[PDB]
Amino acid sequence: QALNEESVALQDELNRIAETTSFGGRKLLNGSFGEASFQIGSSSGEAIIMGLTS
Amino acid sequence: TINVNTNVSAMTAQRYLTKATGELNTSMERLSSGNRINSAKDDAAGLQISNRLT
Repeated sequence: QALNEESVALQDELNRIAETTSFGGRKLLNGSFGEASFQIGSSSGEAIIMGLTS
Repeated sequence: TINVNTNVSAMTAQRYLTKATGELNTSMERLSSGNRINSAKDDAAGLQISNRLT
């Protein structure tokens, strides 16, 4: 029972990490990030679509 | 034609000198403060993101 209580605390911590870590108000690891393009080229047509699964 | 009332070359030199002095002042402020962005006129979006990160 004590081990399970510790495990549940760790699970809640994992959920908190998934729902908290953000980059200036942008949630990253809760699944909302999706696939976002980043311009790395002079013209239009060059980008690296970065995706973060929850 | 050696006109004496107006001096267009002098005006061009004055404008370029003013531009150079303004650039010098901005760069000197950036060097002294230690922060590239010090007012909204510099970079509005960068200022907003940097303030949010702070």
